[PDB]
Amino acid sequence: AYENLMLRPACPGNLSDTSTYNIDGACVAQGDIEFGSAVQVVGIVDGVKVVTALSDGGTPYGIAFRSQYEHLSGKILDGEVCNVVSHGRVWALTSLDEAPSLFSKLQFGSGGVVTGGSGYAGWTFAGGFVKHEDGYIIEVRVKQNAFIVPPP
Amino acid sequence: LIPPSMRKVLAIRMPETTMSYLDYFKSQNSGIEIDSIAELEDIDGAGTKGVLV
Repeated sequence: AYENLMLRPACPGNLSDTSTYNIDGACVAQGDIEFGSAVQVVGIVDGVKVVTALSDGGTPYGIAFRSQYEHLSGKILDGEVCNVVSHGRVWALTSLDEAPSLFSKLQFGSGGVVTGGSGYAGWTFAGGFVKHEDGYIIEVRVKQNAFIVPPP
Repeated sequence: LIPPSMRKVLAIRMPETTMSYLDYFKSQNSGIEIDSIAELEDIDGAGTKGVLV
């Protein structure tokens, strides 16, 4: 990336390939959510889902999507409708420096940022690793019905 | 075609003339046209840097 290239490779929170994607449009935000980073489903009120940034003890649901009409501030603010990529292939945010093994199940922590691989169940790492600002961007192959919330 | 570092190399004035290394080569034959291509800083996997005439 960076110099010696006419175009920057990719930007976080955007789809990479046009292959069987699904975007939910009936969602509401509880706190400030940044593009990329997994989200939870706190509850459902009259059909819509109230999504929050990932926290401890919560199963991720999807990755936030970038729209240039809904959000005119560079991030999703409180009390704003948002799009969530429930299924597809999207660029996410990571706190890594080296690309993991191919088709390895990623792990999420902190505010929905990827901390490492070598998981047991969940989404997988596609082929992609680019540099962004001060850090890297990872490509995540989101699949629906991947994380099952544990029984109490 | 040169990488954009050899342009820095060939910008020095010649020891005791009134021309730079980038102009004497430009003044030969009828006219030579030097420009810098960015992809020539990596021709193989690691790096070699190349020039085409």
